[PDB]
Amino acid sequence: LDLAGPLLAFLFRGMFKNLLKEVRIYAQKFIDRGKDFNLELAIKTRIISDGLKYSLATGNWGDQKKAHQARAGVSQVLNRLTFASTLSHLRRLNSPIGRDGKLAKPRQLHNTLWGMVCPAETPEGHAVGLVKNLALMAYISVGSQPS
Amino acid sequence: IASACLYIACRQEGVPRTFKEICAVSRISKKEIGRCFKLILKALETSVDLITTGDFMSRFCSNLCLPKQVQMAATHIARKAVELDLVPGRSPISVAAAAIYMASQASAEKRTQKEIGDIAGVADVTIRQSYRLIYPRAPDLFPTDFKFDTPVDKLPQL
Amino acid sequence: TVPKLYRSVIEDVINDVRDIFLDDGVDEQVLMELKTLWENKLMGQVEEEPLNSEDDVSDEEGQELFDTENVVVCQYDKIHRSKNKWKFHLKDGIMNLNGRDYIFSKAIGDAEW
Amino acid sequence: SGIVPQLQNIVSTVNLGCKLDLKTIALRARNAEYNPKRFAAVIMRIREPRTTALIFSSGKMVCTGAKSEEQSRLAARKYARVVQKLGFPAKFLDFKIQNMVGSCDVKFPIRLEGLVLTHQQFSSYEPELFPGLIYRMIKPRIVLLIFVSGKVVLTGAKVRAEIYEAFENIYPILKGFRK
Amino acid sequence: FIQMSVQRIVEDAPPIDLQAPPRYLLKFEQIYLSKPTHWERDGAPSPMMPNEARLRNLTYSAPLYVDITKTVIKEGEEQLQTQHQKTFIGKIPIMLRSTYCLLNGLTDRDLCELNECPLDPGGYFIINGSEKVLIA
Amino acid sequence: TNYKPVANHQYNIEYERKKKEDGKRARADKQHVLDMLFSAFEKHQYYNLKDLVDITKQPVVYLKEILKEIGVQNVKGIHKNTWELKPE
Amino acid sequence: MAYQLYRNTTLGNSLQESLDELIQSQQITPQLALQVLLQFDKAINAALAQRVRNRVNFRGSLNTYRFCDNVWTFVLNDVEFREVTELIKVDKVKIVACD
Amino acid sequence: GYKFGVLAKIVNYMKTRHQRGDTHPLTLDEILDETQHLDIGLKQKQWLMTEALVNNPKIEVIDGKYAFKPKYNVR
Repeated sequence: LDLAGPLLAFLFRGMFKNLLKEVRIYAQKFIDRGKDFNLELAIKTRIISDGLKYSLATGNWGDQKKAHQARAGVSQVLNRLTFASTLSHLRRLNSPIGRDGKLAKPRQLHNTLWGMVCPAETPEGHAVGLVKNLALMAYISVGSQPS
Repeated sequence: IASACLYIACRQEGVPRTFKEICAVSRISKKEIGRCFKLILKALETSVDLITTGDFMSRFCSNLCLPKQVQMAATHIARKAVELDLVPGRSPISVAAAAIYMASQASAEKRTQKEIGDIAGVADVTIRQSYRLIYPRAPDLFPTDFKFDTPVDKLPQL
Repeated sequence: TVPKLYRSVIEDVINDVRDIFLDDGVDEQVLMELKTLWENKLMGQVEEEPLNSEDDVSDEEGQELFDTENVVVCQYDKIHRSKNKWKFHLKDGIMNLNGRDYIFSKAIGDAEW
Repeated sequence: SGIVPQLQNIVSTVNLGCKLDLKTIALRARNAEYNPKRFAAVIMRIREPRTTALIFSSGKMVCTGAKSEEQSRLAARKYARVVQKLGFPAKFLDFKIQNMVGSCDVKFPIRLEGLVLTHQQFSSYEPELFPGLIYRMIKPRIVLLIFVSGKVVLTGAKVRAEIYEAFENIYPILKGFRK
Repeated sequence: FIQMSVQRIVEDAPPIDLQAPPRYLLKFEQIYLSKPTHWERDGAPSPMMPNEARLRNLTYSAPLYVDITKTVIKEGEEQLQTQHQKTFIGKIPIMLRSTYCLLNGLTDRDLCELNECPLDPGGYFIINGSEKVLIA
Repeated sequence: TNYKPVANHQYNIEYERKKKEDGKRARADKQHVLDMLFSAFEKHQYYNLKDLVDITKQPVVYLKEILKEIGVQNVKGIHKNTWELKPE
Repeated sequence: MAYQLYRNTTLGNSLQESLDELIQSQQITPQLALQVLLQFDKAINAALAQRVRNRVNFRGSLNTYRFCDNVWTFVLNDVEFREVTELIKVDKVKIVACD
Repeated sequence: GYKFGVLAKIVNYMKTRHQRGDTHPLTLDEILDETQHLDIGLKQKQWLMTEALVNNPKIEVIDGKYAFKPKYNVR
């Protein structure tokens, strides 16, 4: 399960690579001109700022120009209709279909979901079995170094 | 052209940024920014209201981490100095820096001349000149309802 | 001091010209004879086309012709003038004052024109 | 008004009508300095008129520093005669005064803020770029630098009458903005 | 993410090497995050409350700074190493009621003072005033 | 402390000072320029305009006029059309 | 084919006179004399740049100046040379400078 | 430099000489003296005599000497 953290890191590495490439280009221009370059002017803050903001605002992941392959629906407006709805939305799980989903149907309630995913909560319609919700005591590991 | 347009936009929106502030974000020097500023004004047949000392007090004090009372005292000091003509011909930024220095030295949060010059874009020498000009009238410049951590009579002399 | 500098210069000169003499194939005794002789010798105008309306608008022109006075040779690092005064920032150089030879490393000068 | 601007600098241009060798002029002239890397002209200076002339290989010369029209013309003639003595067929053709600069004091402080507020269409007051106020007179094409100390500098005039007229026009405004 | 992943990403990013022949090297070592801040029209920074962000349609973002070391070599047996401390590089949206959120460690009474529901679980982002939840 | 106000950037002022100290290239005599060009021709058959400008240290326009007077440019199908110092 | 500054001095004049004497005696060819002069100029330039580490000052009145081929030809009048050890007075001096 | 930096000055000096109106031919050594190439290579002398001064379309061989070719040029 890719939670907010890993997803944000996935965005951050692309945007940071863009930042480093931008500073490289600016410094290359100035160095080729023969004059030293200013680091503060070389750094483009809008890269990271607008990248993360746009990804969270629109639910599209990857650069804006790369919306063709950008995953959609990861970021959604929090449901504030009731407190239970807010909690369910904050504990919601998504199962993208993609190519992998085609090979095996993930809509069915697998035996392994016991204690991890609620067996009853699932939207009715085209999303049956694809959108899931954590069990109350279900916990997702945040990860640590195996050193 | 873009840097000068940004400066003009700030002036027109009423939150001016000094030419040095714009240069700090633009690769274009302040001299060229001013040249393009005058050229843009001529081309557009427009005008920008003259900057005042209070136009930079909020930004300077916030960047200096000075309390709201110190910011108010600095604004009052600068406005009163301009009204009394204690600093004729001095740049508004220099006057604001000197007033901020006076208020900071009179308050618990004391900021050095180097710090104020760094944030305000004004040399410590210029701040010293303006502060020397306004120092004799410190009790008159300070707001009436101001609490002095350091008494006005004991303000730094230089 | 100045004679010692001159002798060191002589040593440097002979060492520098040794290779040139060997290359051009001239006998080395020429250098010895050269040093001997070198030491011995030392020790309403409506119509304005004509410009003749003014006469004697120049000073004596032989100042550089004579050049018999003291001469200073040097290298200049920065020479600047501000509306009245010429400031000279000259590095190592030599001077010939009243026959005496003077050598300096750094000098500073201010003159009025 | 009782105050007359005093001409501080006069710039004039003349044509000698002959191509010149800048290197030869630099080598032979008494006070000439030539630096093609720095500037393409030859800078010569004379004391009694106290003027500096730039001489171009095309034969045109620009004299500056003269405090009067007569002094400017005399200095230009002196430079042309020096060039002629250097062996060139220098002449004195179409001598003209390109710019005149004058200075004066109103003997009272001036409120530049009020002046610029009232004459925004002609006044540019940017203390950051320059402490003085730049007033662009329209009827005479004269640029005036007005200072809080009261000093007024007029420039861009082609004739002395222009300087005097510009100062006469500007004086009542400064009087109204007296501090 | 904020505490470890961002710093690891910055550290693992290869140093920037440039050649003219003067050589320039840029290395990013330390990452700093300030509390969510909003800049007024005059440019005065001030802490940005989540309720203020929701009301004014702001993004609950924290400024991001990185320590940068630049070393320049000019083939003259001299090396110049200058460090820019806390160079601004962007702003990271902040998940509410997280360790880097202003509503971190605040008691229920403090949240009520800030007009925040103590029962509010947080865990979302305010982007242009919209509470956005990241679906796993 | 970021983007602090500054009249001019350190790199910009340093580059401006270097350019001022170096000064603009002067127009040397045609004989000297031609001698330098012919002497350098021996090192390599062909030269690029920019590299030849660097070698001769002359204005671009003046050098182009001198090069047009004697030499020509040949179209090469490998990189681009380049100047050949041989007049014929 | 060098800077050729110190040739017009007492030292350079003595060297040139000696070279002329040998040429008159047919002991050295003019090419050899020119090569010797070039080597001497290089050696004296290096010696002045290396072994001279003394500072002096001077004041005076400027009478003429010229600048051609990056050569200054100042002509000063009533020049007083001041040094930590000695002071000299000269009526007129010509300063030839290069860089 | 060597074999290339000397002949060009010969050609240029001859071209300048013609403009003065001197149609009289000039010898190889005579041109060398005024072109300051008296130290030219021994084999460069014969190379110029045999190839450069005959193949060029601006060199006229007259009574054993060399003169410019204004006849071919339109005057």
